[PDB]
Amino acid sequence: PKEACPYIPIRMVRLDGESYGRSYIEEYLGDLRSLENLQEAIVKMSMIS
Amino acid sequence: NVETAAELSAVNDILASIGEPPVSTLEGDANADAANARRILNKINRQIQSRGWTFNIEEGITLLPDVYSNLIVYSDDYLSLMSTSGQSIYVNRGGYVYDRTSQSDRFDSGITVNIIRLRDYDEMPECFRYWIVTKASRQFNNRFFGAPEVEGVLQEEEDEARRLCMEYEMDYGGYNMLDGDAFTSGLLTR
Repeated sequence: PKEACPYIPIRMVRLDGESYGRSYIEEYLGDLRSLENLQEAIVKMSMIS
Repeated sequence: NVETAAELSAVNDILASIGEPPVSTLEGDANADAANARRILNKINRQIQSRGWTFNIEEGITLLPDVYSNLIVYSDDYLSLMSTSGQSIYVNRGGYVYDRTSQSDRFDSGITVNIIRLRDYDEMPECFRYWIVTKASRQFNNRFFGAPEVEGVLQEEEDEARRLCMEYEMDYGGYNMLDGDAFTSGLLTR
């Protein structure tokens, strides 16, 4: 039946006219990766010491 | 070689520092002053294209060996040759290029090199023409007409010419730190 479908597809953040979902981490990915780089160096720059 | 309309003006401007103009320089056993200044001129050319400039370093160039001899030939035209990325593995040996890691000489396929090819007094920018003329004038001053004050002013004026020509190289080929290199091109990808 239409309402009691046992296969439940779950999206986190919906978008119009788009069959899937986009994660919540995607929206803050870039400042995530800019942390990554900026942090990476530091560890590398430590090892030179 | 052959007369060049700009090169005779260069050898004349070497002798503009001391004395009188010669004419056309086209004889081997000749006016000793003209051939002497011309040797100083070509040495300062070979040194001033040696330092590595952004219009001189032909970046991804490919050399190919001879089909019979199976050997690509190092030349005195090939001014200084380095490899593309790092830990350059190419050196001159006999007049031929040579691997100091593969421990071999014969090359099957081609080879990718950052090479500098020797160019004339022509085919250079006017900044570098004035810098070769003034540095060769300093050398020609110091070696034949040993006068102190003209050496002082040619030293100061070589420094000014090198100032202008570094301004040319930092203006020819705009180098930006954070959007053009190989490391912090990726760090600023969002």
